[PDB]
Amino acid sequence: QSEQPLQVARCTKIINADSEDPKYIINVKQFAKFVVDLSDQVAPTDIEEGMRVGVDRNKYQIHIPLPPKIDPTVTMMQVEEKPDVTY
Amino acid sequence: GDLVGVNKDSYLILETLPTEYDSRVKAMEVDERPTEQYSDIGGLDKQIQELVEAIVLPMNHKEKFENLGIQPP
Repeated sequence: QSEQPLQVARCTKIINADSEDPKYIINVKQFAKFVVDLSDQVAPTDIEEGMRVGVDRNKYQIHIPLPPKIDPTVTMMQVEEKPDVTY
Repeated sequence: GDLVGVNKDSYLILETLPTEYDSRVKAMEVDERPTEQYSDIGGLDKQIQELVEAIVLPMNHKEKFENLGIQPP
């Protein structure tokens, strides 16, 4: 319930930002591109291009940043455990 | 084919946008920029000339090419 009054944010894929001001330019995914504002809590730097960021759903404004995809085929092979085979 | 701001409600174009250009493509740029000078190499000087001679020159010298009536490779 605490984090029920919290939030969702549709992830987004940044096409790129612009200057003399910010307004970051973005294509979400199943939808499309929106040139939209970014969260107040994130500088104009910690948001490089090609960065799957999270987007205030309705307001459609950068809410928070994130990290990169790796698919579920590369992570499925990271060993987790370890094979008992000493020298 | 020209990016446009369109007020969501209105579909009234607000701003013109720069232009399309693949996030997969942009990764083709070069910020770090190598640091290999030439002396790093060795024995390749024949073509190293050519290497230079096919880009640098034609780039930093396009007025010399026509002054001999040619075209650059």
